Amino acid sequence: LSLTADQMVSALLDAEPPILYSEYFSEASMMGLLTNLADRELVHMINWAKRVPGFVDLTLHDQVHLLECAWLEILMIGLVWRSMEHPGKLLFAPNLLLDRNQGKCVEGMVEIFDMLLATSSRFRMMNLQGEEFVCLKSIILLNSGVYTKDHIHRVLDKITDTLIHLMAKAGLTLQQQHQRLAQLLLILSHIRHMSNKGMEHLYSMKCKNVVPLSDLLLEMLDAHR
Amino acid sequence: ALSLTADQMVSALLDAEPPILYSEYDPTRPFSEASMMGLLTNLADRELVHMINWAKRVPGFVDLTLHDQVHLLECAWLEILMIGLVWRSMEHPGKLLFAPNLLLDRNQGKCVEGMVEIFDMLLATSSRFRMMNLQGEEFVCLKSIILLNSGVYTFKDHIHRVLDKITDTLIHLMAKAGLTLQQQHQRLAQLLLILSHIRHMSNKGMEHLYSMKCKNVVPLSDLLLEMLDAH
Amino acid sequence: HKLLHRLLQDS
Amino acid sequence: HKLLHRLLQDS
Ligand SMILES: C[C@]12CC[C@@H]3c4ccc(O)cc4CC[C@H]3[C@@H]1CC[C@@H]2O
Ligand SMILES: C[C@]12CC[C@@H]3c4ccc(O)cc4CC[C@H]3[C@@H]1CC[C@@H]2O
Repeated sequence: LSLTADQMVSALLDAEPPILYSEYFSEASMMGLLTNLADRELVHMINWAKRVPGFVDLTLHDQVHLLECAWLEILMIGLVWRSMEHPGKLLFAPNLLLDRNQGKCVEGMVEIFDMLLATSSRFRMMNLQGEEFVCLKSIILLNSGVYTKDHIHRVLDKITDTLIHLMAKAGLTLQQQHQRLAQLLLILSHIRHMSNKGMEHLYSMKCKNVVPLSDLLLEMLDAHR
Repeated sequence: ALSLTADQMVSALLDAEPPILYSEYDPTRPFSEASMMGLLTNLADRELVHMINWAKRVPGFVDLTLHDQVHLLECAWLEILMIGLVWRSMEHPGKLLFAPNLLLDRNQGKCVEGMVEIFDMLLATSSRFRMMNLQGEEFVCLKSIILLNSGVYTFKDHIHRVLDKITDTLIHLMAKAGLTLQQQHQRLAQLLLILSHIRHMSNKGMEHLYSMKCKNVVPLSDLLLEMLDAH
Repeated sequence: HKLLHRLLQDS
Repeated sequence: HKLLHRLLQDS
């Protein structure tokens, strides 16, 4: 709002949720672990959202809408970030580092694993920075449900300013700044795609009683159909 | 190719633009779910033929292997149909101009089960375009970005260089239009974030079309069957 | 009320 | 090959 670029970055960095652990595999047990983790992460996600500058200035109705829309995108970009320095693997948790082929343990999962791994590869290629990552995650929260207004578009502009500030600080030329900004935002289209796909997969797992899902996770899934 | 200046890029894309096609709308009868789906998919099929030939004129596209050309179009085709629709509809608040003889509002969308939700998203995007005062030159840049980007992380550098050139071109357009330096990066971001929404709409639309197929509501062309199958 | 709605206010 | 693969070659 009246934050400076560095203030915005520090605030987003401070607001970061913790990295959670799993338990120290059939379809049922892997889906169990992943959905148990997701549920626990969601509780921290809600707290993080309240610390994204501008978010609590929104109505409760809007806060609910944005989180219900964005939650899987947000879990996924977190996963991809965690996984960046682990080529070919997904670091769901520090004690749950899954190779690409372990995705085959759940029907329909390997295709989603491949999309996530490709995203992690793309971040690695771009040398995505932590400060850029937290900007992107906030943009996902504020953007993904916003057409379904002006104060939010102002906050979104401020985060764009913050990304550009980071790139200028890194020594990028004007041309390089705009190109990199575009590269980063285009990855959000891919994160949306993966979330759409992941949502259908979870739904399908829900229908099959493959796995007990928490009330919270059921309500978050439910918002999408 | 990578050699194009910004003005050459804009001119290439404007030249490559497909025509606005007409639908087979029959005003002698009311709609049914089946006939409305028939109209929309008949239209899509004919637009797809123009889309294939348009894609070949997008800088860098025909240099790709035929397999990669197939992949990019299979991934982006409904996004591309939708951004075209939203663009056509900008100066028609509350309506979707599928064709000059097929201008539908959300109440007509209710004629197809599950469709009004998608109509509402498309109308909202059209409103967003309107409020932003999206320019034709920006629109053709965005549409080419969708073609090259949507399938690119299903597989590279070549595509990324063309994508960077389109970014340069968008900034050039905004600068030429008198936007301040800060306004340029803010608007670049606003435009590109709408591509997230267009992806979302395409995914919902793809699931809807699949449902229609799977309920034998409408016969689909071989092309649409295979496009739909790719997903 | 969904869980979310409360949690969003819980201090 | 897919229909599109052929259709892409018509010049
Ligand atoms: C939602 C799924 C389970 C939970 C998974 C998860 C769980 C935790 C996390 O941090 C990220 C992700 C992303 C992929 C998600 C999966 C994709 C499909 C599956 O149903
Ligand atoms: C794919 C659908 C049929 C074809 C429709 C169409 C048809 C032509 C066109 O130019 C755009 C669109 C977007 C909405 C599409 C619809 C969304 C759901 C429906 O099944």
